[PDB]
Amino acid sequence: RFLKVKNWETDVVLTDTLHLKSTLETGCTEHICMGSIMLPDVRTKDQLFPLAKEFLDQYYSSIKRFGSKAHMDRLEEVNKEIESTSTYQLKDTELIYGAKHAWRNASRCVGRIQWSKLQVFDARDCTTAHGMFNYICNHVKYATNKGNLRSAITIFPQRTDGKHDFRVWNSQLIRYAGYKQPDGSTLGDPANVQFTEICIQQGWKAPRGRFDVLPLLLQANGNDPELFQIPPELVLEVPIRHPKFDWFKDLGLKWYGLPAVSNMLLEIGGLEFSACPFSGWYMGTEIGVRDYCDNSRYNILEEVAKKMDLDMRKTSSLWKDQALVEINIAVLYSFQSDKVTIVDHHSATESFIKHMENEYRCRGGCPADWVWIVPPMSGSITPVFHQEMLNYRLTPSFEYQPDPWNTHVW
Amino acid sequence: RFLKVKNWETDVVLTDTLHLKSTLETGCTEHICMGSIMLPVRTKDQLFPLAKEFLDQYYSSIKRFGSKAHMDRLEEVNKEIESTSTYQLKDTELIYGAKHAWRNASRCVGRIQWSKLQVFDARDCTTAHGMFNYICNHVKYATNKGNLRSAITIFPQRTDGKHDFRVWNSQLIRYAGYKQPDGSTLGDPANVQFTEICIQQGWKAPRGRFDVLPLLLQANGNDPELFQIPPELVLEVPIRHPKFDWFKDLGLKWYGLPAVSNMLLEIGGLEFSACPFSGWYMGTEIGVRDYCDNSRYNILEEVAKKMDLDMRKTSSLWKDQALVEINIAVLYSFQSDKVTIVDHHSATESFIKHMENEYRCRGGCPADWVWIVPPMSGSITPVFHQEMLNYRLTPSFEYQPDPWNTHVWKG
Ligand code: HEM
Ligand code: HEM
Ligand SMILES: Cc1cc(N)nc2cc(-c3ccc(OCC4CCC4)c(CN)c3)ccc12
Ligand SMILES: Cc1cc(N)nc2cc(-c3ccc(OCC4CCC4)c(CN)c3)ccc12
Ligand SMILES: C[C@H](O)[C@H](O)[C@H]1CNc2nc(N)[nH]c(=O)c2N1
Ligand SMILES: C[C@H](O)[C@H](O)[C@H]1CNc2nc(N)[nH]c(=O)c2N1
Ligand SMILES: [Zn+2]
Repeated sequence: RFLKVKNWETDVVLTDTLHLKSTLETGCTEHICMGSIMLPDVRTKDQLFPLAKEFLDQYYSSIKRFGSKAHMDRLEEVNKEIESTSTYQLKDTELIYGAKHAWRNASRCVGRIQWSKLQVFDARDCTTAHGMFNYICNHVKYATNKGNLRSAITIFPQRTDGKHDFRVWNSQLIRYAGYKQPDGSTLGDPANVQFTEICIQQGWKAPRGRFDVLPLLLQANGNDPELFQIPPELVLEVPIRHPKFDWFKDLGLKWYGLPAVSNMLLEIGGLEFSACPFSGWYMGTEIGVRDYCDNSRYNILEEVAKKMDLDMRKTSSLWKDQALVEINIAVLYSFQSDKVTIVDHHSATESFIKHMENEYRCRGGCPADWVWIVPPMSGSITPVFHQEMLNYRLTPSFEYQPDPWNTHVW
Repeated sequence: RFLKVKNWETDVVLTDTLHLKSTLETGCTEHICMGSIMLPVRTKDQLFPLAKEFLDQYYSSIKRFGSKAHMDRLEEVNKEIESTSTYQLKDTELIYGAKHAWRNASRCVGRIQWSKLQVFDARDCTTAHGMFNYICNHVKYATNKGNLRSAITIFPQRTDGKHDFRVWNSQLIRYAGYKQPDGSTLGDPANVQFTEICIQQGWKAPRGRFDVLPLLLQANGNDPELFQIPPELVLEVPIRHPKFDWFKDLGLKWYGLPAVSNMLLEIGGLEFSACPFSGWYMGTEIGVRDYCDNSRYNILEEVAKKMDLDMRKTSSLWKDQALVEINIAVLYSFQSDKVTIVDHHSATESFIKHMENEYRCRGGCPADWVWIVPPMSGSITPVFHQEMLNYRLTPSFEYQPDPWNTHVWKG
């Protein structure tokens, strides 16, 4: 039960002992593997104290003060505060550590070599949706940094009794609207049709274009959410052109520079932060492969292949594959030309292998979800394809949570 | 207890009850998923329940469960076990078992074909020369002048584990690999260790880049013996590109018949350690893995050079561009020579239809996403978006150690 992982391209073998510290469950059993399943009332006083203890133990071990006066003192202080208030508050030092380690533990994230360079914005003093809007504009501007992107998270007040949740209703701070057409097709991003309508069916007036930046729908302290438009000068966008095909410009494609996931839940020492938007920078395939070429998304392969004059009669001409490469060359070329941070899938997966070897050496392992880490194109020519990975759940963590409109006591 | 899988591109939801008939373990637990791990002497004691379970499944499939034929067969197998410690399958049971091992192979994307399998019964074989003869006939039948036909040849089952039949080749047709004193490799690097064994056993190696390996065959636990497959039985395809005339000058070719020969077939608790099986190629097996793996022929650089791509920064995606061209060439060459092949778009779409059909008629279809998704252009194939459940059903194909690590040499 001191497990080994092999890289089959290089024969490097790493021994994982970190998994023995895993706490939550994977969804698999000895009889069935659920590795490809996408998604496999508050804490009571009894549940919360062990969770705090485990977190504080690892925090004080990380600062080389395990079993110290200050350590035992903090355990006592939090234990007293839980007994008293039925919750507790993290010191700023513990909050920053917990957020950095939530990212470090995110087994589906290929970008984790950067995990220790996260800018943490403490927004626990926030009380209103206007205040949330202010914190998010500041996040967006800080992270965008005129195209030299910097990783950041903004942490809003923690769940109390679940009636007073802070939530960002958008799935990302910056996404494009989706409108179902009269005839039956979809204009804009189909993934956002429901949210685009909860915006319209709540106040928003839509340009009804192909790339309309959605408004923010912000919920403070459990109240009804409020619409806010992000200042357009804070939303950095990149028009997509190709370094060889002059007609690529005519396709009319753009994308935004800042990937900022806003719908997840951050868990630190048993406390729950239901509103914790975080951002980094894009790996090129997220836009070029998934956003543009998924059939349930912008689905542009047909149109691009036609402009390339490829033989689309048979699938064995690999015209889809050929167009796919060109689309992704253009995405990287456009971001690079406009000096907006982006990473290609070869560079990012190579970095993740180096990160894995760092984590195995200095931590005893690194939880990793191969199904998500392997890029959605050219899988086996990236080094992570040949890398065995162990997947398990460590805390602090980012977790999924239900969409708030299915839950909101309106 | 029922289980749901969702296709996130179509929202089709399927319900799995077949996983309840799974017995063998996956390697995973509630606390760790080993879904990407490559790899995660039997007594009369455990054998009759394994036999009974198989025979119950067999007689159910033929709508004779509980019949007198069913009960007599159980009785007969039971008494054959206690008196001889093993038993023999009827021909009907062998064919059923082999087809169902393929049906149950969760890493196989080609399973829509599972019921069209030609089963060759080689259980009367006794010598390596006899094995060579059976294998040649399999190769000729399966190749069918380029119109490939799925087939499996089944040699005698394990008895005491000291008399195993084994094919020491990992596939019936493979190219040799030679390590040079300067550290480079000539031929297929995956086959260096096996090539060295063949040479040690007396094979005269041509020492070229595409030398078909000899067969190394072990009957009845004896030392293995070398045989050369008749060259006229080995169908090969020279690789050229439909637009790039310089591509032929890379000197590439491949063989048409993929025939895996190192796995173990388990049926009713019986173990067939020599059971070579063959189908036809999915293009990416050759064009992505065999040609472009860094540890294989590794032709990306020279192809990208001749294409004159920007090779100075990986963000030109020169590797991705060359990879598509190589895979176009593989498909074009096989089709032009009229040798059966399937592209990864067709094969993944067939597998989705197969999988849905299996959920309807069978209650499930065990599938290993990590292996089913093709190694290029993953998310533009429909299997990428398909949730899958992986579990172990018998009859099954299993891995077994390479024979040279376990064989006791007679000398
Ligand atoms: C800075 C560069 C980063 C890159 C290139 C990157 C890359 C990625 C990619 C490609 C995915 C798969 C996403 C998808 O397919 O939708 C992912 C998932 C994820 N990323 Fe990262 N990311 C970065 C930064 C961050 C940061 C700063 C955080 C949080 C502080 C984070 C947390 C996550 C999480 C939680 C997931 C899903 C993991 C899970 O459910 O286990 N990432 N990332
Ligand atoms: C007829 C066309 C077939 C195609 C296109 C096909 C395709 C494939 C592919 C692409 C793989 C992944 C292997 C790799 O990447 O190296 C695979 C695995 C496999 N195939 Fe098929 N195959 C076919 C027929 C067969 C037949 C006839 C059998 C046996 C009777 C078979 C049994 C298997 C098994 C046992 C595996 C490994 C599965 C596991 O460990 O669960 N296949 N196949
Ligand atoms: C900071 C960051 C940077 C980046 N470049 N990319 C990122 C991608 C995600 C991400 C997006 C969508 C996801 O999928 C959600 C659906 C699957 C179930 C609901 C997940 C999965 N956790 C993660 C999160 C953060 C990212
Ligand atoms: C009939 C057939 C046709 C085809 N087109 N392709 C086929 C591929 C395999 C196959 C190839 C390589 C494998 O990998 C070996 C590694 C696992 C341990 C070492 C496995 C393993 N399950 C199966 C087996 C049969 C195939
Ligand atoms: C069904 C399957 O789990 C689903 O398509 C997953 C596969 N791998 C993925 N990998 C990444 N990085 N992102 C995804 O959205 C998905 N989707
Ligand atoms: C580490 C990883 O499990 C290993 O590289 C697997 C990944 N998926 C694969 N899928 C197929 N079809 N064939 C393979 O050899 C592999 N190798
Ligand atoms: Zn698993």
